Amino acid sequence: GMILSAEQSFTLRHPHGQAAALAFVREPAAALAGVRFLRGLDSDGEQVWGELLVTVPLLGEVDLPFRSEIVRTPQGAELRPLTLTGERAWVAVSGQATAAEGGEMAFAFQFQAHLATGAAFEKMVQAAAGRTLERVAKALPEGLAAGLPP
Amino acid sequence: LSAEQSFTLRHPHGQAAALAFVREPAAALAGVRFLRGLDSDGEQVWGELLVTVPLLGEVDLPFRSEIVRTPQGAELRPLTLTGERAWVAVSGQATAAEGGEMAFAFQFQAHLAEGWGGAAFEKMVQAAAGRTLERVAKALPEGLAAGLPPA
Ligand SMILES: [Ca+2]
Ligand SMILES: [Ca+2]
Ligand SMILES: [Ca+2]
Repeated sequence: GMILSAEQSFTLRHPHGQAAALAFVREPAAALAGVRFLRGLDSDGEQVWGELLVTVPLLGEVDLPFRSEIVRTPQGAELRPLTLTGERAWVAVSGQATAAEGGEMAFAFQFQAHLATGAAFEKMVQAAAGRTLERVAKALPEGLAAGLPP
Repeated sequence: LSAEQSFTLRHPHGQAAALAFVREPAAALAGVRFLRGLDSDGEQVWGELLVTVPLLGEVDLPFRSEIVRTPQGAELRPLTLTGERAWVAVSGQATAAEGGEMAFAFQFQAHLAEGWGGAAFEKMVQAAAGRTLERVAKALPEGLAAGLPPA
């Protein structure tokens, strides 16, 4: 299950404190936008959406959309993925974030690729999809850190 | 990676109407299928064709064409899109003659962007794209006819 899913967890301190940390984690479209491998980030305050790019031979860059519900929690926020239609591949982006007193933030993100429904062809697509999920996951800390004041 | 279609249809309202019909994409292409997201600003027409492959499902290939008004009708002349992803060049020529007799010709070209994995991928993508081009080309007469009003 590690090919079509990725996981990333890390911490960052918000230098302006808990209130600033809470606000930061509660506006995901803006925070996620710093991750370059996420494209077309947008939000209406209730949900956030965008796309990941999977590069394959001949077709080139293939966009897989995602859309998640923004849930405000007592300690921060969560992203809960919405199920998209099955006619093309898509991604489920899940996340949990907390802000402690002093402004230290804890992040956990999970990505699941949902492919549409020979063996050689499937392995190539799955490999390309997996590389994309991992590239986004590994880039999350840098991306969120870019949205913090120095 | 190419598909062609040519055919004739009579516009029930005569020549002037046939000229007007072929010169306005919103009229001529109103009932055309397999061109998703079709839109136009009067200068260009654009949309996408869907190539279905396993696991990725429906992959959209965009096209954009310039509308050119001619003495007997109009043409679509394709614009070059980037190589970052597969795309389609949609060309077409239409003429309206005495009595409302219309002639159409359309041409489509799909522009695509090692090992067992790579050989399997190429085979499946070329075949799928070929099917997409033929499906849209073969349905064009039906689609154009669907845009025509009764006498
Ligand atoms: Ca993984
Ligand atoms: Ca990991
Ligand atoms: Ca697309």
